[PDB]
Amino acid sequence: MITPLDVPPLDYFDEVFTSENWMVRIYQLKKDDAQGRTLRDVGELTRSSTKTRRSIKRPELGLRV
Amino acid sequence: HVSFPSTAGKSRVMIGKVEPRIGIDETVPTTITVEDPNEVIQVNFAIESTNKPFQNTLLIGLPNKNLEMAFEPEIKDNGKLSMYKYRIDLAKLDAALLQEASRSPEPIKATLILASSTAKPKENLFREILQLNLNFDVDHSDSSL
Amino acid sequence: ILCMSSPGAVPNTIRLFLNELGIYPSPKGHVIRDYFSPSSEELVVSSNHLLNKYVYNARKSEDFVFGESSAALLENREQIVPILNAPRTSFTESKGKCNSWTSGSQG
Repeated sequence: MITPLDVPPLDYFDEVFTSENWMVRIYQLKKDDAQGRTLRDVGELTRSSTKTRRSIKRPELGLRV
Repeated sequence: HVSFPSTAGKSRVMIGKVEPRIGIDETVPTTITVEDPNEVIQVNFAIESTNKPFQNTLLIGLPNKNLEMAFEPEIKDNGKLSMYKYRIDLAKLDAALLQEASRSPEPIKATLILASSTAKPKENLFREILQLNLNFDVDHSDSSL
Repeated sequence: ILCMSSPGAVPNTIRLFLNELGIYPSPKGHVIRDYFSPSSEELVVSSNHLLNKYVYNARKSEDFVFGESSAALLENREQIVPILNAPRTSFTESKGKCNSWTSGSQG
């Protein structure tokens, strides 16, 4: 038995066709982001709205090259 | 209260050698250049003087290539003077600073900034301390650098 | 798009939109200070700190007035184009106890 909390979402592919009895399913690889963000973070951005988005603090990024 | 400056260099691999040999614009010049024959911490000492010990930082890296870090000091107050020791590690150093130095032979320079707003022009410190030279070949050939 | 955000006049939507682009500007209340500057009144920067000749490279030396300004941190993306960075001796001063946002060429 499968529950709607079992299947996590797809952030890098898009369903383009499903046959009438669901036997064959065709997905299409989505094009990469123009800004260079990961498709995972675009997905999280879409699936999340919070009033208190986050704290001021600072990124742990490395040295600019 | 004047400060006593020291730099604890805790290398994990072949550290290299210091070289404060070349002459540059002597602005508040260095009064002392020292070293230590120790094994794990090749500490260095440079007991100089400045005017304003508010802005205090150690920039280590390549000035011409624009890859330099910012290290805050380790202050000690004994009642005699100031004791400013900044501990530089080898391993935690940013990847680019290692890859560039490994691929292109250029001495990693150290600069010390002692300054503040109240002082008059040219009374604050911005000068070249030493030039470490890298020895070990630890440099991955496929990295984001 | 053209954006402007100085200390004390930095919005939140612009900051978030720039954070989505890999550009992290300093928040409200953080200002740039440079003591080794030819200007004691305001912030001034020479043309030595120009970083891309395909945008602007002055045929002869010059200096630009900035006053109370801010700095940003950048990621290692192909799409980011650094134009003018902060002086080497500059630093971010905060009114509060916040760790300095930037330091030297990394602003």
